[PDB]
Amino acid sequence: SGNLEGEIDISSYQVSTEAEALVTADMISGSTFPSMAYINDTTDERYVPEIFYMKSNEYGITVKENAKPAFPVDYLLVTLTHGFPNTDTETNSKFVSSTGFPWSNRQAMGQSQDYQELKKYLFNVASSGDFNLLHEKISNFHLLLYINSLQILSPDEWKLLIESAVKNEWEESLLKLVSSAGWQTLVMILQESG
Amino acid sequence: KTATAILRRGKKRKNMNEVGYDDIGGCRKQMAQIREMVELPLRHPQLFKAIGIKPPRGVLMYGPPGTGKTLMARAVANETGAFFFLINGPEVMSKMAGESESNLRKAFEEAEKNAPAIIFIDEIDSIAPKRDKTNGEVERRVVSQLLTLMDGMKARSNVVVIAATNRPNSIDPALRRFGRFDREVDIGIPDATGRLEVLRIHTKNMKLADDVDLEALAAETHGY
Ligand SMILES: Nc1ncnc2c1ncn2[C@@H]1O[C@H](COP(=O)(O)OP(=O)(O)OP(=O)(O)O)[C@@H](O)[C@H]1O
Repeated sequence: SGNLEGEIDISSYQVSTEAEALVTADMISGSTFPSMAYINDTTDERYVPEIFYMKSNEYGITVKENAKPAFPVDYLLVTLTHGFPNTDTETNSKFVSSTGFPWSNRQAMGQSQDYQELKKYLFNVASSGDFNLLHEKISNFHLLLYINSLQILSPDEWKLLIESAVKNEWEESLLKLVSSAGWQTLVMILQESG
Repeated sequence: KTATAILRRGKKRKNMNEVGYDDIGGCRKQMAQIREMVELPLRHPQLFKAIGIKPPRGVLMYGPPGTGKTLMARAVANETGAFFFLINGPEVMSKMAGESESNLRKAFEEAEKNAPAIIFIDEIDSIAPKRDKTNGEVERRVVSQLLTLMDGMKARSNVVVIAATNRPNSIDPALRRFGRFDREVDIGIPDATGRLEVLRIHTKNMKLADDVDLEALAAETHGY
């Protein structure tokens, strides 16, 4: 949403265990006031008792106020803290990716996964070698999902592909995959396709 | 004669829901009074409109423990077939501070919302003892809430409140005034015929031997 200074900061939250148990029995709904949540009625299926929200006043005394019409939702939240891994290169990530092959269903923009994009992204590396370059091009989450959806490779071929793309020891598995018949057919058709 | 004019005539309109008039014995007069005070206002409400009166609602049963007050209340409720809301003294009093009043409020509100209803406040001496015994402020909030709910009900009609307690003095005096638990019923120890009826009621599923003299047991058991 953005911080107090006008940036694109990010915040993480988590609803309490009673809000989780309140919504299951309906009993709550959004209100025209953004900060306050409404309360439903005692119909013939759902029975809602009187709801009190407890707060402490400036004099250190807990005060219970009936809130049938609406109550603030700040009593139904717990705040987490986000962050990023230190600049020290630990490289415990599962993918050197997120910049390349287009993501999931973004058809609204020009990001439309298709055979042409594969032919332009994952073909020059497969036409030259440099197994390291091929590995760093093959370790894209969305690329793996897309090739799986293509269903050209059989389940065992895809299992060895994922373990080649996500496991720290991939030389032998990468060689087996690139030598596999399924991968050979995939690359051949990809080259033939325009 | 006239007193038991309501007792004369499947079963139970056909757990603890199966209790009926056939599961009681030896309390003909008290049963007649309770039925006359409960059934008529609910089952046949047009009589009092025709004659132009507001029937009394609050009924206060009291007697030694074990005399069948809960049994009578539940039997009457199940025979009338009216929305029956059961409030227990200790059950309400075991709630946290501030919930034992909201429970009463919602109980009365629900009983008013639905069709002709009966509210049985079992062991009312627990939630409204005599003032000298109402130690604490929550014990006064609950009593005041009970009084307010009782007062605000007189207009609604088609809702009868029944309460049970061991002794007439065990209840707060303010609950025994006009528009409140005004009609009072006293349950006493049964006589020989009543004890025989109770004995027959209870020993109807046992494998009694042929040499049983239930009349003899009824004669011997005095004060039971
Ligand atoms: N005619 C009868 N009078 C009294 N009790 C009877 C009668 N017939 C059967 N019983 C049995 O006697 C016992 C009476 O228990 P009950 O709960 O009615 O007593 P109580 O002291 O009036 O109630 P409570 O304290 O719960 O309000 C129950 O087992 C009931 O089944």
